[PDB]
Amino acid sequence: STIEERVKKIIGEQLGVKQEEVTNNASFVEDLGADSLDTVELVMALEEEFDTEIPDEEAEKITTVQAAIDYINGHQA
Amino acid sequence: STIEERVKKIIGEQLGVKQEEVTNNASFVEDLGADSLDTVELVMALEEEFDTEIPDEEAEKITTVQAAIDYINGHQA
Amino acid sequence: MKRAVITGLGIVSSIGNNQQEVLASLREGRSGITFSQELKDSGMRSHVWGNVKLDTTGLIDRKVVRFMSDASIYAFLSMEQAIADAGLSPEAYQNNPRVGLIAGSGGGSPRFQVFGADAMRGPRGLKAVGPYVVTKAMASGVSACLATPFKIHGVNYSISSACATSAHCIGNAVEQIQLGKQDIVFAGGGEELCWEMACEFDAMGALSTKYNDTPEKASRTYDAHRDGFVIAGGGGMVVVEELEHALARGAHIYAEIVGYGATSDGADMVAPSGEGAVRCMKMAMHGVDTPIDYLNSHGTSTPVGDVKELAAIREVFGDKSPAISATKAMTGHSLGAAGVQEAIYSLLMLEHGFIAPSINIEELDEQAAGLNIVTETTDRELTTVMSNSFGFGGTNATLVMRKL
Amino acid sequence: MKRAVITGLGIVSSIGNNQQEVLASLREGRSGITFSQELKDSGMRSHVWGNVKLDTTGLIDRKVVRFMSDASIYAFLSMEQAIADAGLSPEAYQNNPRVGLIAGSGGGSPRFQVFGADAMRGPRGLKAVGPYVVTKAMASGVSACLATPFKIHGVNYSISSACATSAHCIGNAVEQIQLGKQDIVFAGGGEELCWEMACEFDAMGALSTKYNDTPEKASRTYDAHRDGFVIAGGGGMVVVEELEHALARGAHIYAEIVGYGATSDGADMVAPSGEGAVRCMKMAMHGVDTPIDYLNSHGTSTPVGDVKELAAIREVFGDKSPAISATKAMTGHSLGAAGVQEAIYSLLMLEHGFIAPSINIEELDEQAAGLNIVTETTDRELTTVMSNSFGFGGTNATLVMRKL
Repeated sequence: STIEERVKKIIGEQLGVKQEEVTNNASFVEDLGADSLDTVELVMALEEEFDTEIPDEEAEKITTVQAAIDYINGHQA
Repeated sequence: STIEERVKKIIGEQLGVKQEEVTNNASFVEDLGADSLDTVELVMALEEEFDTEIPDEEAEKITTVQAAIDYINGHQA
Repeated sequence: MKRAVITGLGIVSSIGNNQQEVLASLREGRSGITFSQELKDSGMRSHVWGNVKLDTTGLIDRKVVRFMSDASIYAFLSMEQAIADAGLSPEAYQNNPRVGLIAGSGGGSPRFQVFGADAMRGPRGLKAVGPYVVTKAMASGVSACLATPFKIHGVNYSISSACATSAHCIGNAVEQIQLGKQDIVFAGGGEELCWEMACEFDAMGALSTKYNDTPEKASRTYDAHRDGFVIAGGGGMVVVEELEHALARGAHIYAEIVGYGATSDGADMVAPSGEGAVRCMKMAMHGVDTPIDYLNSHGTSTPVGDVKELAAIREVFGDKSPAISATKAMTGHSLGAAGVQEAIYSLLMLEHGFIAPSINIEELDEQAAGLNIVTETTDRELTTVMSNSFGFGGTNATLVMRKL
Repeated sequence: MKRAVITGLGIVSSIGNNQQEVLASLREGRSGITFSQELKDSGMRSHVWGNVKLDTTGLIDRKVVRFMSDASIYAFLSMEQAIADAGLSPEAYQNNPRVGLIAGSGGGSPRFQVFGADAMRGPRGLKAVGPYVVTKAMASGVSACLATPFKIHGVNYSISSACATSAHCIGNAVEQIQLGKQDIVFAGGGEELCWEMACEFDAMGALSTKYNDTPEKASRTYDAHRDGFVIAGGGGMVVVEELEHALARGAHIYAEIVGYGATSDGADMVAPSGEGAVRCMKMAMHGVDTPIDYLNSHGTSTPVGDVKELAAIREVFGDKSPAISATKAMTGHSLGAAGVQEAIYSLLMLEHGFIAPSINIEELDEQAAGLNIVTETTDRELTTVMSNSFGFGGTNATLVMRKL
């Protein structure tokens, strides 16, 4: 699976939305119903899925599906 | 501090009695006020003091001070 | 004081995943006890349990289940069943200050309390713990995890009283109806099943260990060779409703709760005194002008516990011979879920006109002589039934239920 | 029905080990918060707590304390104080079916649950667990471990409702008196303090982390730069007594419990909706014909919680808000023990005629505008006081207490 597919799978599973509402410009909070606990676990779930460590300062900027894809794409090696 | 002296130390402090009540034929339940949970904890305390394991079939036989000294003496130190 | 009735129920137990499956098991005397590789692998001496035989994957929406331990999962599924069985729709019970929820567990979540500490001590620290451990592990997890998604606006809390937990939940719900404070209270409980919780009972010497090769024979209340209880998990929920409210909507009414006893032994921490149970049964029978036809005893299959309850029953009833059976010989002991599950078994016996058997009595204990202990499924028109629950700390609860 | 009064108090808290020590701390605005090496060493971000300043080692008889976790120990010491304060001899309250006990904790014992699992997984396995973990870790430990040694024969159970736990315990005790079922009910709670429990709140982002170098400034309810609550431990107990029973024995009466609210948000799992709190306060004021002179707010020092409570207070009271203070800025948040401790602080303010200060407000939150938040100790003749408690799962409790 591509990074985009894997990000969307994680977001869908975490937020309880079908891989169909998980469009690239969707905001976790404004569009996908994420609350403050969701935002904590979503960062953890992305860190686990892609075996990366996302600093708090960078995680606070990851508020949309595309921002998560962009971050993972830019932090492979 | 022989095996006999050590066994009586553990018993007296585990059951909260003066170190003169722990006569060799004193019963934990009949004389020293132990209940069924006290006897479980007392066996554990004897295992810790003497660094030996006491099997369940042999622990059930340890209901008197003499039974404790007899087992400990009969099984090294 | 208003009258309280039961208008719906739901159950997830070792002998069935709904009331139809449970009824069939009770009529057949079917055991819910199986061998547990998990208990054996943990290093325990007891290798048997009353497990819930249900794949719960996907049964609860993500935004709800993220907060839940297994006790809450079982209680939630039981509440869904009870809502449907009561004929209630969201416009009637949601966002309604007259509708409440009282449901508990005996121990929260040992599994998730241990998970949190293990995660904290691992290499990732706080980032491994995650944000959902408190609602899984807190003692009120069962009430919190249900009141929120079912949009409950009335009372919302848990009662905990060891193995009397969900019986006190029902009694407290009845009191809310009696005081006129609520029209409906969902009452019950749940309990997870795991080595994290079970191993501490083994360490006390309270669990059966001599029948691991024959799991369905391990739980054997009143048998001369009983050797401790068999641990179980599950959930149950009943809809407690004010009588005129139920009648006005044409509800199906299982029974009226005509008696509720709650007392304390003030004596031993882990063994019943008998004296508190006598007072508890007498309290629950006060003002009830019909005889007790059937008594579901607490009957855990421990050496000490079974004889004390038998003596209390003999003191309470003397001449009279209520039919008695211990359903835990079939089900195991579901701890905080036991009170509501046994109330439900008693309601099913009342509704369907039979007495479930007290199974695995190969040699009746000498202290049980003279009592009407039923060992084969027996059809009978019942009118009034009683269920007892007792817990560590000398806590007693009794419920009496009667046809309308 | 019957009327309920408080005739005795007992408390072990971060600001004092009895009611006299607490009274002095309240008048002085003294912080109970200290730096915790334990929390820091565990890997947490929050390094501050409201610890009980007492070594309880060896205080309670070995045969009683063997069953007890710290929550039970704190509640037990509080109960001894309350019995003495109420002037109750053993003959008056022991072995008495009309005397009960309703007391809880929010989470049982995370410490001893984790101990049990750690022991089981270590080299000695089951032989390292010992026989006392169930009574230490079960949710009803606080009621079980007290009802047994105090020889309680009436009601005996725990209510749990996260941080509303011991407020619901008091309210349910009042209901037992109102129902005519008990003449005295001891009501309260306890909570242990340990990294095993605290780390799961840090993992949610709920604890203060920016003030570890100035621990007494970390808890700062209604301040614009608050950043989470400060966890605390301790216990409290009150003697709830039927009015004619108290008058007939010449008891000292602190106050009558004239209102008790218990509601549910049915909304968010960890943030209050405000709507449920409005209904809870209105329920507690029903039939109360005097104004609220002082409100002890729940006031946790979280960003989200403080604003929701301020909005609820403004909706209930409008332009006539009572004097308000949040004692948790001094004490920290003792979780299941908070409700009874805050009821006790409110009763001391009522009895001694003063309002304790809401400390550490360097800049008042915008949402508090127009409310009478008291920030300096103020002598005032009070007649009617209110105390709010809220918990996870959307659970709300309110108590209103009034002089006779």
